Amino acid sequence: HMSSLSLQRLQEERKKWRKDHPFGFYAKPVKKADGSMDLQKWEAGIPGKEGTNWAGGVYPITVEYPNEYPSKPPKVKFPAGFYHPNVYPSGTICLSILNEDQDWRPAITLKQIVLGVQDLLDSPNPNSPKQEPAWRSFSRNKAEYDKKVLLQARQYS
Amino acid sequence: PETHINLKVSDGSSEIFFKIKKTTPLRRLMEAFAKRQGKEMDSLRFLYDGIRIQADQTPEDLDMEDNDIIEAHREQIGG
Amino acid sequence: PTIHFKESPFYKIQRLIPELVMNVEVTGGRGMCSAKFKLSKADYNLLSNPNSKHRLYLFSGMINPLGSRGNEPIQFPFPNELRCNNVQIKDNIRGFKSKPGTAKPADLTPHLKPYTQQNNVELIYAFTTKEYKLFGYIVEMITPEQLLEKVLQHPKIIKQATLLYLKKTLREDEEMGLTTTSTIMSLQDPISYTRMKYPSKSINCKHLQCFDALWFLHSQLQIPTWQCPVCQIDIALENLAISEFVDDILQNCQKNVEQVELTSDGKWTAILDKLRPETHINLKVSDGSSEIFFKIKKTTPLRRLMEAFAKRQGKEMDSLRFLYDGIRIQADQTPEDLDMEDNDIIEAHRE
Amino acid sequence: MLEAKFEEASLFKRIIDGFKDCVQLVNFQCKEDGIIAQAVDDSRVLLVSLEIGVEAFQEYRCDHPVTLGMDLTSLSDILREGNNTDTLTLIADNTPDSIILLFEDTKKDDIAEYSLKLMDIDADFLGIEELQYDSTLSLPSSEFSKIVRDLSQLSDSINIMITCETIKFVADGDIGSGSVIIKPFVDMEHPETSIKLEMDQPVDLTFGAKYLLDIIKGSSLSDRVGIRLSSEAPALFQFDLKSGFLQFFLAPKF
Ligand SMILES: [Zn+2]
Repeated sequence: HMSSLSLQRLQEERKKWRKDHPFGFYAKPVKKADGSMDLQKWEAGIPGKEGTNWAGGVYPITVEYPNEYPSKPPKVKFPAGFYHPNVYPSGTICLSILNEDQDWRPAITLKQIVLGVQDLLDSPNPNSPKQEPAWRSFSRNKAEYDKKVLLQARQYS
Repeated sequence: PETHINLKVSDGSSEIFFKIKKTTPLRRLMEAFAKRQGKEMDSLRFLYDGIRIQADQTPEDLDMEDNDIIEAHREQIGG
Repeated sequence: PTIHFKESPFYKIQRLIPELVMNVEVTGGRGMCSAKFKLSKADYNLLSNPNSKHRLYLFSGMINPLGSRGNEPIQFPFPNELRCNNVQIKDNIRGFKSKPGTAKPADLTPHLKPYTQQNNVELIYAFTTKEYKLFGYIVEMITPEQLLEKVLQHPKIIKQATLLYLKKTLREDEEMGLTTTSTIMSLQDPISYTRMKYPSKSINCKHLQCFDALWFLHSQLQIPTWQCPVCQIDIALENLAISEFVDDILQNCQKNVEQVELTSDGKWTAILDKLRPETHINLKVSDGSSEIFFKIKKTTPLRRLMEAFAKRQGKEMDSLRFLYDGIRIQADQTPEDLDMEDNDIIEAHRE
Repeated sequence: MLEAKFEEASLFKRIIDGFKDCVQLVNFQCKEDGIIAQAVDDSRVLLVSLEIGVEAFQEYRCDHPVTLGMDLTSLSDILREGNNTDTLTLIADNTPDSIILLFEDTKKDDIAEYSLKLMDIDADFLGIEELQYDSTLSLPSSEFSKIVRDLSQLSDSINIMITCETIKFVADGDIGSGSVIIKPFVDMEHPETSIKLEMDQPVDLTFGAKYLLDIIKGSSLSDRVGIRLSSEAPALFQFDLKSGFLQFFLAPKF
């Protein structure tokens, strides 16, 4: 039970990512119980930019494509408890390009999405934090904030 | 040429080749690329060598050579 | 007290089910309203016969004390649980929050009891600030292919219009000190990322890029935003027009051509060793700086591919790990084991 | 002639407690449709508006429009002698110069009667309820009170910033700064404990802490408080009663 546009667009998105994706990144559809691929749920990995504290670590995410894709944006989710000010305690993020009420366009590719999630790691937004452990340190103790990010980078490596 | 230079502005699908003088501000360069794509200039991130470009800078301020590529990305904000 | 909703090109309202009407009252706590209705044998067969172009949609409208001004959007109270004969309806009746009119009606057709039995629709809600009015209409479906037939009859965006746009946008660059030497346009549809068959855009679009009209109508069936996927301007179905300029390129281009480079006068050229036996596979190894294109047998292990790449980099193989789909690959594994295809990517990293 | 009978004496006590620490003279206007009371402090920025419907009283009668100007610091002393299990009743003549507060106990079968001298308060301030607002949020009054209390000991100005479906209260002081972030949610199993948000436009306002400390004192009325924020309009903090409400009109700082 999948629409003609969702299947066709997801098949093209995997065709583009297979042959041209940024270095250090990976993204593949997860497997069902019978072993076949689920094009509406992907496993991906975001490597931290070099020079930043996030360097050396590849952080996994989940990309869930809804039934209305690409009219509706996909949903990205870190593991629960991921340390970042704009990441919910459950692991959910909210980028403006992944918000249907904001800057989501049907022409946005997976390459642009994984690059947008990467740019959020080393550039949080203090105007809207989503958790407490990372928002406290980022707003009153930069020394310990960088300590956790340097530790979390060694965690996912 | 030694007075003008050619630059390439791309977003991964459509791209436009320009030619301006090294002292011309890139503000005119960015507004042209965004207007020809139906977007607003304040909604795109133009990068050179992986670094954002201000509207006041010129090709000579960043030491741009010939046929250098300017990458246009979608502006975003987390929350 | 009837409400007139904004019509849709995908379904036309036919007849109302009078019994299938319920009201949602303002409350700070839990709330629930039900509606029991029965269908005749004619209406049941009309909706249950195979390949029926008729459905039973459940509409919802927000009551306005200032009176309904017509063409109301579809708005359900949230949170809610819609049920039809104890079947939880998981349809997308929410749409986009910031864009009223993107919510679609609920489909009751698959959950109908036989005409001899009495149906029951139940709407549970909680913490409502406005009053909502629910309706149950019989509609007639219109496929995106039927709407495409009308778009092809509409007047096209002629080549003269695009040449004028290219000349206009060129002189505007000369005034701004810019010189546009050439432009590379993509033949791929931004909606489906397939080769465009019906390149189109609104006649009010101030850009050169086009999108496929057929896939655009597919996206409006998903979410009815009715906006250009490129410039986001509002688009009416009657203002969607085929681009004569872009269509002629596709008719005189090879199907493998994804991009074309064109000048300001309208001329264009198509943008264009990989031939192999049916037992080998074309791979692309990269380390972040340099990339080597391999062509090895699908049965041969990747061990000699990793050696040939490490040797050309002057580094020992013991210091390089090779990743495919994020997972590290062993030397004894062949491209057939890892389900590789042509133009796949193998990344190389140090230790 | 007026005869309004509060089913519970503590109800009218909680109402007067909601704006006796900020306003001293209030003009109570009584009609057959209910009781209307509106006042404003000396700062002329905080406007207290009160409305009580006839459905809130056990019994009600008001043959003629009667205006009752009272002194809150004196009226609160009379209500202080009342018990939280009694039945308050207000009585006044057609042309009254005083009011009679009748405390009737429902259990011990006791009666206590007090009297207050009416004052003549001139001027007025019509409750200008705006047409629409940028954002509209409602949350439990007990939780919103603790937010204001925890931040008032940090600055004399609290900032309400709403963006990206997130409500962030900011307090920037001289000694230190703090913040409290709440996330909207509406649970169907317990809707009364929800934090509902209807954001039409992201707003960013700032209000004086001493003014909000007086507003949160209406928490004893309703379990929830509604906050309607607008850019070019004063904020609206409202506490719903059974048939009426106690709302405050505070203008943000600029
Ligand atoms: Zn357009």
